[PDB]
Amino acid sequence: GPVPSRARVYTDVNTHRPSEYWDYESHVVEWGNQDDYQLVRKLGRGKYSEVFEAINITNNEKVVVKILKPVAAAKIKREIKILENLRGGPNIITLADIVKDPVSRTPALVFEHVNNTDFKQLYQTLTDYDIRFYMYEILKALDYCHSMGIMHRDVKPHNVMIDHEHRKLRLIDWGLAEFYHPGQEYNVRVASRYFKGPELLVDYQMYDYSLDMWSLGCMLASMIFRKEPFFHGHDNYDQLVRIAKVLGTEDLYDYIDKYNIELDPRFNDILGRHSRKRWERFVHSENQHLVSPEALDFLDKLLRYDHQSRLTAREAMEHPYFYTVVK
Ligand SMILES: COc1[nH]c2ccc(F)cc2c1C(=O)OCC1CCN(CCNS(=O)(=O)c2ccccc2)CC1
Repeated sequence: GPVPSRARVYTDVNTHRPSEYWDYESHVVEWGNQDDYQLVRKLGRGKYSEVFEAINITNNEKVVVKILKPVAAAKIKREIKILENLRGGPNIITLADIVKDPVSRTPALVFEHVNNTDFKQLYQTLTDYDIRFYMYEILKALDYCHSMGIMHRDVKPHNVMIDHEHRKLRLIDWGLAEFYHPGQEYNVRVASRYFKGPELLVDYQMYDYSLDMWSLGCMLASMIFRKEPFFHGHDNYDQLVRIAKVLGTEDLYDYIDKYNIELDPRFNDILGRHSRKRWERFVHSENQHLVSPEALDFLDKLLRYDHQSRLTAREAMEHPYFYTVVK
């Protein structure tokens, strides 16, 4: 069967924590008062929740209310525990309250407001400097949550809120986040299609924090090459083919061999044989100002099939690509 894997960093953070830290099912929710909030407008509705711009009538501050759909109400204690554990961390959204919705009784999470847009609205219009700057800010959030024993598992541009005017960023939507426990097999149906790492696509369950680093690499490729999304798969199988057309098939097969991964027989008739491509192939006159040897070297060290071979968030922060960012 599959060869086991463990994170190369922050491996045992949860083993040394009291059970209260990671045993979310044991957590007692000290519920707040639904009447303290006034809903202004619907910011959007996904398949798992509804988000609203709101006002806390007890202190007159603008908040954001996220009401969980009956389906996604099951692991509310997990999201609460993770949000409470990470509260005050750099670039992490701050959970202000947890209330029950009045008409549906489903839990509603209350967050501090973020004044400007979604990162997907901005990330295709940024300068080279701003790409570097905002990548570094995301890395601060990822290193913090990984250091706290938590994998985000849904890193994507829609989950990064950017206040471009104040040059501030928040990583949001911790609904898929999970505690890392070495040796645990996790559900591979996490992250959005275009940001899923190859470990999810080949059904390798013993993944770790490095999944978020693949997703961040997809975001970086999209930004520096002005190609959204960078890996445009039609479904989860074609997603792996899109990746293999760039990274090649030799390294994919070396990866499945290393971990004794059983490849779905449907991949034999669609993967084919592909050459490991040079990142300069995606460089054109309209994006050349966003590309540098440092950007390509950094991207190359994120987008690796082998999850153990990717840069960690702290190693990524050390990369020369960020030397030009004021710290
Ligand atoms: C006193 O004023 C309020 N205070 C709140 C505090 C939290 C909150 F969730 C809603 C309110 C709230 C209010 O006006 O709520 C009105 C609606 C807001 C939406 N809910 C839930 C809708 N049903 S649902 O199944 O929970 C759902 C459907 C679709 C997406 C996500 C969840 C029904 C009542």
